[PDB]
Amino acid sequence: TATKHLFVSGGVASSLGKGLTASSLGQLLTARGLHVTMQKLDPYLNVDPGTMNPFQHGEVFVTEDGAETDLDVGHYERFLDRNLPGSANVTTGQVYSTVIAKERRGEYLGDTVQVIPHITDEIKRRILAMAQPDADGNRPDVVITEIGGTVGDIESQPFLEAARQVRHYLGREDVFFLHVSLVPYLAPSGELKTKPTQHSVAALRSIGITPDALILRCDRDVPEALKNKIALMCDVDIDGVISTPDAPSIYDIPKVLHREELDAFVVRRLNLPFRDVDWTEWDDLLRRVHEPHETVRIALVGKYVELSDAYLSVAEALRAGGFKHRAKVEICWVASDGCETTSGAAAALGDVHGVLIPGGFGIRGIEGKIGAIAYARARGLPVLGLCLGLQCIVIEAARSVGLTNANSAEFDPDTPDPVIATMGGTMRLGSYPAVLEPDSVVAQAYQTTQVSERHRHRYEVNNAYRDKIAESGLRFSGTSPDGHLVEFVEYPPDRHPFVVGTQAHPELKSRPTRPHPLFVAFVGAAIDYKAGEL
Amino acid sequence: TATKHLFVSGGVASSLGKGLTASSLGQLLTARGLHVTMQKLDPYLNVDPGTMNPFQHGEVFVTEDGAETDLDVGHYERFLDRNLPGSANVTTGQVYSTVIAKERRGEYLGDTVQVIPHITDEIKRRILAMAQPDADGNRPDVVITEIGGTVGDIESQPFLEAARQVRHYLGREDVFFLHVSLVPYLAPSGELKTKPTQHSVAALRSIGITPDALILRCDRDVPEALKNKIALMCDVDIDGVISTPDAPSIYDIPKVLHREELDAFVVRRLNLPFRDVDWTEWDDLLRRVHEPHETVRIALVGKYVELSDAYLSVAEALRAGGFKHRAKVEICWVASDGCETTSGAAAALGDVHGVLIPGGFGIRGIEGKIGAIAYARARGLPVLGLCLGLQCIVIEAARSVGLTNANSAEFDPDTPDPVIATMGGTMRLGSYPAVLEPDSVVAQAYQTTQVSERHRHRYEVNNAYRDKIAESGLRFSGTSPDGHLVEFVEYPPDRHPFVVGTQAHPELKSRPTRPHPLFVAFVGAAIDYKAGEL
Amino acid sequence: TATKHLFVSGGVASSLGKGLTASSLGQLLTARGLHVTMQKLDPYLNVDPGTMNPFQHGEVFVTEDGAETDLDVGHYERFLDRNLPGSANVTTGQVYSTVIAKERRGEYLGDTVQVIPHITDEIKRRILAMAQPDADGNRPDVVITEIGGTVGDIESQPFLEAARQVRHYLGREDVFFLHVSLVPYLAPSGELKTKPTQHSVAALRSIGITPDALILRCDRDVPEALKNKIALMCDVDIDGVISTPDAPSIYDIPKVLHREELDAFVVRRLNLPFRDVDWTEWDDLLRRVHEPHETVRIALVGKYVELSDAYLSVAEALRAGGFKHRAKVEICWVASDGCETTSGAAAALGDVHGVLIPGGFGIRGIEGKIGAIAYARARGLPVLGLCLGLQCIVIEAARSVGLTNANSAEFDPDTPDPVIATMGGTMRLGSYPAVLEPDSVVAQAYQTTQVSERHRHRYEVNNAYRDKIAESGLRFSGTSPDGHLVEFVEYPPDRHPFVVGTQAHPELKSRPTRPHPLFVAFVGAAIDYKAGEL
Ligand SMILES: Nc1ncnc2c1ncn2[C@@H]1O[C@H](COP(=O)(O)OP(=O)(O)CP(=O)(O)O)[C@@H](O)[C@H]1O
Ligand SMILES: Nc1ncnc2c1ncn2[C@@H]1O[C@H](COP(=O)(O)OP(=O)(O)CP(=O)(O)O)[C@@H](O)[C@H]1O
Ligand SMILES: Nc1ncnc2c1ncn2[C@@H]1O[C@H](COP(=O)(O)OP(=O)(O)CP(=O)(O)O)[C@@H](O)[C@H]1O
Ligand SMILES: O=c1ccn([C@@H]2O[C@H](COP(=O)(O)OP(=O)(O)OP(=O)(O)O)[C@@H](O)[C@H]2O)c(=O)[nH]1
Ligand SMILES: O=c1ccn([C@@H]2O[C@H](COP(=O)(O)OP(=O)(O)OP(=O)(O)O)[C@@H](O)[C@H]2O)c(=O)[nH]1
Ligand SMILES: O=c1ccn([C@@H]2O[C@H](COP(=O)(O)OP(=O)(O)OP(=O)(O)O)[C@@H](O)[C@H]2O)c(=O)[nH]1
Ligand SMILES: *CC(=O)CC[C@H](N)C(=O)O
Ligand SMILES: *CC(=O)CC[C@H](N)C(=O)O
Ligand SMILES: *CC(=O)CC[C@H](N)C(=O)O
Ligand SMILES: [Mg+2]
Ligand SMILES: [Mg+2]
Ligand SMILES: [Mg+2]
Repeated sequence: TATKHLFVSGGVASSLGKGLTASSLGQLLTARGLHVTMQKLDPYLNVDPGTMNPFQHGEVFVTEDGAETDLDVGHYERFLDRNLPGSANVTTGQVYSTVIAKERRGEYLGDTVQVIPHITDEIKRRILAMAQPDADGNRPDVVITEIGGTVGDIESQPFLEAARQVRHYLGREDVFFLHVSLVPYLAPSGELKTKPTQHSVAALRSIGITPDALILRCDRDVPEALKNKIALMCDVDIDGVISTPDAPSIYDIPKVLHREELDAFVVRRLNLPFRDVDWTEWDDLLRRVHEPHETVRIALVGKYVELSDAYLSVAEALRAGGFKHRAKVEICWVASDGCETTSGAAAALGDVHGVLIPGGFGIRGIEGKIGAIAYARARGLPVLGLCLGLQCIVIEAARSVGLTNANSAEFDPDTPDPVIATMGGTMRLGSYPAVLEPDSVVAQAYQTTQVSERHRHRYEVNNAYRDKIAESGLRFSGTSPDGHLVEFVEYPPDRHPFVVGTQAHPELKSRPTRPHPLFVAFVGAAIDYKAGEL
Repeated sequence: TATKHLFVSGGVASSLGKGLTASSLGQLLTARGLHVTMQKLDPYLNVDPGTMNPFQHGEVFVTEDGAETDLDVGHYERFLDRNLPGSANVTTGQVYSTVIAKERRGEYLGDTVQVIPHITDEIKRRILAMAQPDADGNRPDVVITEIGGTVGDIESQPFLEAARQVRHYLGREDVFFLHVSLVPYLAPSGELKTKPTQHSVAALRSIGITPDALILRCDRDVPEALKNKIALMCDVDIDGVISTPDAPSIYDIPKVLHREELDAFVVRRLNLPFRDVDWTEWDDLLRRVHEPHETVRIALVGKYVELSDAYLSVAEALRAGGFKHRAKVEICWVASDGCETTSGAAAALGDVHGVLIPGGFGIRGIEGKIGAIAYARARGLPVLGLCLGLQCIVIEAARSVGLTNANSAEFDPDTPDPVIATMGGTMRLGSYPAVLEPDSVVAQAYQTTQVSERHRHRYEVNNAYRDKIAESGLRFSGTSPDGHLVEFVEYPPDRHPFVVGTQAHPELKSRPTRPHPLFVAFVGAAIDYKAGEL
Repeated sequence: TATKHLFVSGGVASSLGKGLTASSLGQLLTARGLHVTMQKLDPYLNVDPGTMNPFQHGEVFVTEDGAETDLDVGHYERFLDRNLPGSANVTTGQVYSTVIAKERRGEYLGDTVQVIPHITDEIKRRILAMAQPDADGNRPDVVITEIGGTVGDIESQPFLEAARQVRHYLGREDVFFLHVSLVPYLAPSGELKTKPTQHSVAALRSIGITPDALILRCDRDVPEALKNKIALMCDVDIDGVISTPDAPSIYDIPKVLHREELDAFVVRRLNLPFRDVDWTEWDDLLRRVHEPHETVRIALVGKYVELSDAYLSVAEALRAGGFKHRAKVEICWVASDGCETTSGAAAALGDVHGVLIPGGFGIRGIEGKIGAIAYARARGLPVLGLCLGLQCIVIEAARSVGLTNANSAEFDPDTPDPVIATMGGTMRLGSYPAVLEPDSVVAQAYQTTQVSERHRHRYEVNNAYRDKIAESGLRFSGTSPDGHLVEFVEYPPDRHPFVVGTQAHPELKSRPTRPHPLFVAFVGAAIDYKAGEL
């Protein structure tokens, strides 16, 4: 049948969890054998999130095709176990620059270029593009489009109008509206309130959209009497009124939605091929999530100590590495600035079982990350470095063999030894192939000598320093196919059981149901270190 | 005191006449000795109206500084008798491209770039820029900002939010909101309806704006009982409820607003220096408008026969030329396509007293305009050619002396004689100086040999053909100061009493209270032709 | 099938003609063989319109069962040719007093009595009651419910909410929403505007109602391009976008709606039994409306004659009387106060062909109505008196025979001769039987001696004065079955060709397709007077 469009909107307030609810619905539909693709509409004017501070706004996700996207695409890829195109993230910035650029070229042939229909046609074009056959030739069954911003706000109006037009042009049989609302609890009276959902749905209806179902985000179960009140006042089928209480883990959200039979309601309402959910893969994940056999502590040596969306894909990849070993990864958020000195690094990393040095696109404090690697090497702690992490492993190795002032030309342009430098240079974005040295730590982890990983960097290992850096025992165990670019570094296992660096972001290809081989090997080495210390 | 901001919004429906009401208020405040400047906020995405078809969307106005703007700037200049900057026209296209370009350069330093505050800050910046001292050093007393689009529509939301923020930041003492509404008449019941104004004001209030006054656009006088109902339901001072019935001429609108004492209400509400209106100049204009001593028929040989906004400044300049002679100019709208043949041109121009060949930026049908000039020359009819008009006078002169296939390379790239060609070339926009031949028709009209006029063209008279074209008797009576570019052409008065062409758009510098010298001389020649035919 | 509910709402402004559009649709569906009943929901607090000044708010219609209702019930009866129950008019006043009375008796059993659901349940009950089998045992096919007030106003909110709940409970298959909007014309630009319809439909959608069709009230045909714009922006089937221009006569509206195929769209959308319209009866009416063979002038001697709805059923009955004779009745609206003196009555009634003295519930000036009858008797003008009219005929007869101070005790309680008096008394409402004198003017008009007419009065002919009044020649040609109450009066044809009075309101039983026998005889006598004057 025709590709179906399922729009996810939000009401009352932001940060209710629309993205994770949409992803969980995507997981449930995928588990029913449906081909699901997902898309995020971001009402911000940044053409891409590359200009945003990730320490304030969250990580930048990078797709296989090299697009810098909102972190939500990461949630979609993790719940669908699918590579999404750069088209899966639409911003107001992209839409307006595209339309204005076409206007300047005279492509609208003398027309007054307007929000309606020219801006809404562009958004609609980007929504409908998701229903085109992919590279393998497959057309999706369902396109889940998450509409960023809140209903009733100015910024979301062109997106919501485009979604209303998609419904008008494709008909009610091919389009479904899911609206996420808040049911707050008032502690003095002890009651849940439906009034915000009532008003939010009236604002949604006022812009021409009739919700087919409602996600009632709450800190508790929404009683049947409240669901009945909402069904009546909002004119939503009672089977489409979904009590969605805060879940203990993000992996529990599909079970919350399935208990309320939201996915079965969606399949019936869109007249999609029906098949029962195959719970094999997700039940296996939930056993690894809720029933670990051991705990392991990993230091994430980033900008700060607060649990951060700036390292979301890294944190998820670490946990997934744990799941593979039926282990619980406890992340010790360590501020890199505190690891600069040997006593500072000892106080911060003395009780961990592994040290992860993550990526740091646009950051400035590097001496703390180098300090953490120097401590971990001496302590015998496993190390996994990602992009900036590999660069810090390379800088620390060069300094350990006499190049005292070795650095990246990015962080010290006046360094006499730029062991990390541009090839200014070439920004490497998206998937790049690498060839691994057979029997190396990285080749043993991947169980192959030919791999591909996603990149986001313009600084590379300076090849003029390979022989000098190798004096530390560090091996260039992975390179580009022509051998010019260093892609992976590692110490021999007889010197350090696990010290590995990668120029790429393997965390982006990690899934909770498909852990990344490097994170599996890293967590495995951390479990080994813990057992050796007992 | 502080520069005041007066915002003009529209409700119920578009095309009510907001621009002319704002201009008329601008005239009334100017006549009270206040320094008034005006600005139009256009919600369209066209960075400038240059890509719009003027035959569908109206003429492009060109300012002294060379900006291509909405025709509304023309209304402002005509009612204020002032040159306005390119900043007097803000479009959504300009705002979004400026903000997106700053975002791409990293000027927002890691911020999420949003409609609020980044888009609204840019609009607010453009509104507040109008309050800066001009080139002569003068700061305006009042900035009248017309908000395009209708209240309740999506496209106007960022502009209205910016205006609300201007009020918030400057205070109620420095900001005034004027809302234009429709009071429709229902013929079966014979009654006027206030309900649309009631609902429009509630929509305006819902976005945070309280109107200080209301323009009640109607086909009849709004009775006191209806004004009282509106004052009460909309909470507007009865002195700010303005009955604005459709006026016989646009020049009558200041008298309609003054009778209702809107300008006195505005001056008192904004605590502006009070002075009575000096009616000397406007009463003089109204006597020329309503009490002409003679009538004269002028053919406007444009694309079509319907009264058009595509030639608004030309039509206004023709009427102003008439006012100077205490004459009524009757415009005979003649489709150029019908003047290609000698019999067609005779049928179309046989009963007129003058022929105006207007500008035609982006048009295709030129043979009809050349045909009209050939007929007018043989008939002894006065001719005034503007931009394309001069080019058509030059082409017709070249063909009359044997260059049968003479043309502009714009309309016939394969012409063996490109008498009009690029210097591709250089687009000339805005004010350019010209030096006139003393005792020429053009120098006698201007009463000076040094002039400046506004341009909008890239094709010029090909200097290689000057000697050949002059064989017709045509004189290059005006040039650029270095003598390289032809700016004016004319025939000797002994051959044709008035056949003049200009590369510029003198109509743009015309005002109803200050007619342009070329239009005064042209209409004067048309009055002479009429009298000679009696 | 199930009884269908068709709701008629209004937007933009009041007095657009919702009632006549609904009635015309009722006529079209009746002509397709459907059993249609109609109901008006009035948002005013008057329990019945009896306390309203009819000279400000329009006539009070009286049903067979004696309910005093809004004049709209009259339009319904005239277009359906059916007697409607008192239940066909619901007011806010009725609903709130019913619910408050139930609350005071404890019928809500400890509940908080609320607008939702208690007021809306009462309105819904009154809407659904219209679908119950009538006295003959027949259940209607369609109930057309007109919702008074304008969408977006406070007063209509409970009615609109009840209609939304009827849709929710019965489903989309049994409920249809028709929304009436205004398409205004802007004379300076010459354009029709769709913006008010766009905004009105968004307000209707915001309160939970999706219109199935739109009535576009306009002073001209709405072009296809504007209908296409509305279909797209309002998301209404193009087949349901109805151009409804101002019609020359109210009886032309069914043809306007049929041309746009609204009735066929309604029948298909509600899955009603389909049958073609039988145009026999209505085409016959339209020939009498548009092709009269003669014109006749009738004075309507009302207390206050603005040309208002205060005498709507009288004016319609006069026209229907004309139709029967293939004549056009021109109503000369005459203020009764000007007919008090014989010279005043001569100036006012000198050029008419008949004099109608209508009912005057709540009036104070009766001397002018008596003066008009005295003039008409002397002039030989036909007279038809309704309720107060009969009473004035009786008072004038008594005074013409020497009872100089004869009057009604209603207008002069101190009269020594109350020829009109109570039995205080008994208010007679609705249908009452009368027995007519065989071979009397009234029996010859009705062509029967047994009739029934609707009443609205408490004053009667004082039987103690029958012998004295009869001295004038006046006959008591119609009485109650027991002979106690005077129902009809007339002069013998050998004294006056046509001077008739009735205590009732025969105009209420008049239909354009079924003229009332008294109005047929009256207009016939007026045609005779005109012919005798030539
Ligand atoms: N059902 C649920 N229970 C608990 N936490 C939840 C949740 N749904 C979402 N979250 C939390 O919300 C966080 C942010 O993701 P979310 O889905 O809320 O984005 P969003 O759509 O509301 C905002 P934006 O569009 O700016 O990205 C997740 O990291 C997760 O921890
Ligand atoms: N009071 C009035 N009486 C008669 N005509 C009037 C009028 N006010 C305006 N008009 C007419 O309206 C025409 C268009 O100018 P107007 O002021 O209506 O623009 P606007 O602000 O409504 C639309 P936009 O923003 O797209 O330019 C004028 O050419 C004039 O003839
Ligand atoms: N198509 C049409 N052509 C001409 N006149 C029309 C018309 N439709 C309605 N009218 C006129 O409009 C007036 C108001 O009609 P109507 O009673 O139906 O309006 P309404 O329903 O808005 C008032 P209420 O609020 O009292 O119910 C009447 O004088 C009627 O004759
Ligand atoms: O009327 C409005 C208000 C706000 N916005 C948009 O809201 C966006 C901010 O998105 P948020 O959801 O964070 O709103 P908030 O900060 O105002 O309130 P909190 O829930 O965070 O406490 C901004 O990007 C702005 O464009 C509108 O579009 N319209
Ligand atoms: O909800 C809406 C509808 C329309 N619009 C905006 O209205 C603009 C069109 O401006 P108009 O005033 O011409 O509206 P219209 O054509 O829809 O109706 P008419 O009055 O002309 O009959 C378009 O440029 C669009 O962006 C909104 O911003 N929001
Ligand atoms: O927002 C509002 C305004 C008014 N009303 C209600 O409107 C009713 C008056 O109804 P009208 O339609 O007569 O309004 P109006 O007189 O103000 O304007 P026009 O006729 O000129 O169009 C009153 O009974 C009042 O309660 C609302 O319910 N809500
Ligand atoms: C990828 C990473 O962690 C840092 C990127 C840095 N700016 C670069 O190496 O180019
Ligand atoms: C100015 C005018 O009328 C036409 C401009 C034309 N395109 C040109 O000469 O460049
Ligand atoms: C019936 C009428 O209109 C006036 C008569 C008066 N109210 C009465 O007889 O009670
Ligand atoms: Mg999200
Ligand atoms: Mg304007
Ligand atoms: Mg009605």
